[PDB]
Amino acid sequence: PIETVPVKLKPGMDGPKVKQWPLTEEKIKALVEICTEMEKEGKISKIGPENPYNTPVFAIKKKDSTKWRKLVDFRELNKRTQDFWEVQLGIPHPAGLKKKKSVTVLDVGDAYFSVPLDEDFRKYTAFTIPSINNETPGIRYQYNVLPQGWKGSPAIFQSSMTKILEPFKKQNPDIVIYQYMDDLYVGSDLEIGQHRTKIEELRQHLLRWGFLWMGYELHPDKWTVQPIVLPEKDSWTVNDIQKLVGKLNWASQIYPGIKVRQLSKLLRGTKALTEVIPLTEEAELELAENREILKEPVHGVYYDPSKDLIAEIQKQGQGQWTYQIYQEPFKNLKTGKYARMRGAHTNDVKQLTEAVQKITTESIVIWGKTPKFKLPIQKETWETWWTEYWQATWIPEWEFVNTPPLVKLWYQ
Amino acid sequence: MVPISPIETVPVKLKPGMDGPKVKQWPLTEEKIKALVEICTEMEKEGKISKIGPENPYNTPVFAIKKKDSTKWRKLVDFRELNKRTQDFWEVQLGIPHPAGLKKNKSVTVLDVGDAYFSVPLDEDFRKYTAFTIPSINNETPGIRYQYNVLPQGWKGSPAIFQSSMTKILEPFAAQNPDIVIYQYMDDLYVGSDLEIGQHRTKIEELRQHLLRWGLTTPDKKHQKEPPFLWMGYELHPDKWTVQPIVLPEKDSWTVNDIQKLVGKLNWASQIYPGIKVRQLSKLLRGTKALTEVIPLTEEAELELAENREILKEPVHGVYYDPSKDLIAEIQKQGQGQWTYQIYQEPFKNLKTGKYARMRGAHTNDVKQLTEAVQKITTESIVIWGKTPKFKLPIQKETWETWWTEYWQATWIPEWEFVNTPPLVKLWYQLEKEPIVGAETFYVDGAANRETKLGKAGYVTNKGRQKVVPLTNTTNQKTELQAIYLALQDSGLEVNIVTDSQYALGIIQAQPDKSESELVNQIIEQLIKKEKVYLAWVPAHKGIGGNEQVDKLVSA
Ligand SMILES: Cc1cc(C#N)cc(C)c1Oc1nc(NC2CCN(Cc3ccc(S(N)(=O)=O)cc3)CC2)nc2ccsc12
Ligand SMILES: [Mg+2]
Repeated sequence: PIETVPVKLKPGMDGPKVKQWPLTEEKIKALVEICTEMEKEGKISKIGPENPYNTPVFAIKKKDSTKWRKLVDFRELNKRTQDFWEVQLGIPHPAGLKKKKSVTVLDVGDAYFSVPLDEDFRKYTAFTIPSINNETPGIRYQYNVLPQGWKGSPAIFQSSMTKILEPFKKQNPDIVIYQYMDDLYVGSDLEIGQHRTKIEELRQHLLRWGFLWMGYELHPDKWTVQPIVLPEKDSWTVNDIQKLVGKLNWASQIYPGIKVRQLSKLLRGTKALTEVIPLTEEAELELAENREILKEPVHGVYYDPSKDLIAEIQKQGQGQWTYQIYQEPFKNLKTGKYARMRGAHTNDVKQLTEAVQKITTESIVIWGKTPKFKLPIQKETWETWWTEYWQATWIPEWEFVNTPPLVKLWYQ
Repeated sequence: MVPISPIETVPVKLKPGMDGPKVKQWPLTEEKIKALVEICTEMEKEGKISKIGPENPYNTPVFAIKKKDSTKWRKLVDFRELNKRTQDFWEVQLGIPHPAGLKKNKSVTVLDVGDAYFSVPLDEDFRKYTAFTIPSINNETPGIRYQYNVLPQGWKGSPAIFQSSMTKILEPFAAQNPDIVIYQYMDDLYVGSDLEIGQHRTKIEELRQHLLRWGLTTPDKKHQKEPPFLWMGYELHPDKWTVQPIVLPEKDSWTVNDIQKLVGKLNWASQIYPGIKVRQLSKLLRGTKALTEVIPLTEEAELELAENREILKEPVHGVYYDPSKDLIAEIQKQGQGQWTYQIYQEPFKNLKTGKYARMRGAHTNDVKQLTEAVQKITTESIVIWGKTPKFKLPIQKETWETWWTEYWQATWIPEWEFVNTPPLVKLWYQLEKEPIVGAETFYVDGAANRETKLGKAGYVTNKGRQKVVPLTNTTNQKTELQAIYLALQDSGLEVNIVTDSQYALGIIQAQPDKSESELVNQIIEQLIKKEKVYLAWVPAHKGIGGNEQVDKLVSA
């Protein structure tokens, strides 16, 4: 690939100028080693002071890998980079991917380093390996090839990728292969024995076209919107009924037809919270009718690709996390719950960080893009620690929730 | 002739779509012109500038200035216009090392790189934009026109390009001499090591031999400064560091300007003088732009000042960093949202100290502030030392475990241990998860008229206790909090409370222990006195008994 594809920023926009955040000594040392080898290989070059741009960099470890990896946070550059209709008008997101029995994620970002980056665009990929205590000026580099994590790379590389894969595709017409940023998502309906074979047959096929050896295994089998469920009880206290009426009142914003009149009737008077109330027949019927309504899908839920996906997350305690993805309020496109997050039984922020990556992975499989997160955490705590648990090569956007939502109870 | 390597040129551009400057040269006296001609003739002989013909259309004004006793003229080329039109550069880092992150170098030499500076060539394609004109005597001949071949002092790119050029030249020497440290500050190159003075002098000679490859002569700095080095507001001694003298002035009359300089001195001092406090002195600046407005000091600002004077009566010093020892950070609560900390490796030998002040907020609690202080110190430590310290915190392990397991937000603090240094951070109340058997149930409500601002707040209970209080100059939100307050006031030590106020729930669920609202504060004080409180929420206007009744009592 000698010819470079011309790339520009969006009209009227300059390059990114994002501060490098401070890094631990071990991460700095790892980045120095990685970047020295990349410079020897010609992938990056030292830059001079006439380049004022910057994108932050840090170091991670992929899931169960002891080797440090460089992660550039290209979020600002990506939003400033021209929109891409690379080879066509767009790849309609494969709706069948989320239906496959198993989906394997392969890191193919290494392929990007074989394509040269437009010489006039390189300056915008500048990044700094910082020094400790400001004791030396940072080490300043820019990219000479397509960088991992940049919006342009999959777009510019897509012609090369579609050709690399065609013989495999022609042979396995029932396997879905979808690319998002540095990752390939390979789904089929076989048993892991055959699927692993295919996956190993694909990376071998990739190795003969010029890898990593890692893989993530997903089962989008039952990704849906979790029903609202109401308690089934033989004796209701005043408190139980108050909680039920509150939950139903909330559900009524989602579902037409929810009624609470007959259940409220049970609370006639000023009763002790722990007093047992017998259900009348009218209230039993009303609750049964609400129960039936909640079994149906929500009305008028549809994905609109011109709108952001929103993800909200609630800490439920005891390592459990609930979440909803939507574009408009009360129109959930997907809901879910996680428990016993791996390797963080004593660390809230690690658990939250892993939930954010799992949800982002689900969002890429279902819609082909990442959601904007509403995180139940103070900004200063999140910003101090999330990079310490990040293991993905993309990074989504996020905002912070400082007022406790009443709805955590309803997803409880 | 000994061949020398050229210094790599930095390519420079004007900002997009902008042209170079075209600023008219001012008239000058015959005296200043003679002075400028002499100066520029000498600069021209040294290669710094070159005469140019009349084709160049750019121009920057030049001036001639004096000094009090120094009885010679100075040249001044005013590049402000060109600076506005020059591209941005990766600037010399605004950040400087913090002394507590430095490590011992027993031997230090200061080289003068003033002369090396003029070997840095200016990008040939950019020189045209630096044209200037010496007006001629009596304006009877064409003015003498020059441009720069070297980095003009006062031009926007000169510091970044000079620094980058030196760094690139020094880099191989630094990497092949890992036992020395090199730090540049304008015309000063500081070269340090921990070697015996003989081996150190040799490295300095080797460095001079290295720089000669570019034709650079670097002699020692004139009038070698004895220790300590006066650097960036510090005193750096071979084995210790402090700030330069902190002298708080005595005054009968303090203006808004006087208090600003006081906080700045105090803020500078707080990186080594433990326990400095600036809240009560900062509260005297809240909202004011007139800097001579004499603001009388509160008895609490006087106390604070007097307390800082006591802390500042004697110099204290910090130690430098030892990578072989642990890094420990200890925090104390000072009150009124203020926190102090020490970072050290050995007991009683601080690397540095610091402080942290509560963020502006309607409500807050001590555990949240302590967490924020931890995150600040964490980030400062990564900056200075490249690692997180072990923390010593005035909060019991069991208190922290209760907090984070029950708090609605994710929260984390890194490896830490309890230090029993009052006052301790604690949880002042915890609400129940389930309704209390045998505790009276208060249904509370309040409401207010948006126009008249008249309201009511009250409750009804399962024992037939009831209260409605008429209120003036109030709001719905305020009456809703007032209702909860009345129920707390009038109940036993265990109480179930039912509200429909989403506003009140949102406040109380945030677990504040202090507020800017006296009413919230009064509710917190009531909560602290209870043994058990269950707070339950119901939707308004849904016919829920108890709630419906009290809603009527307070809605007119
Ligand atoms: C070399 C240097 C000097 C100054 C000044 N002004 C500032 C900085 C940032 C410097 O840069 C670095 N300084 C160090 N350590 C320090 C440790 C403490 N001392 C003070 C001292 C020692 C000995 C004598 S003495 N007996 O020779 O008179 C006098 C004064 C200076 C060196 N480490 C690094 C690492 C990367 S840069 C850098
Ligand atoms: Mg009401």
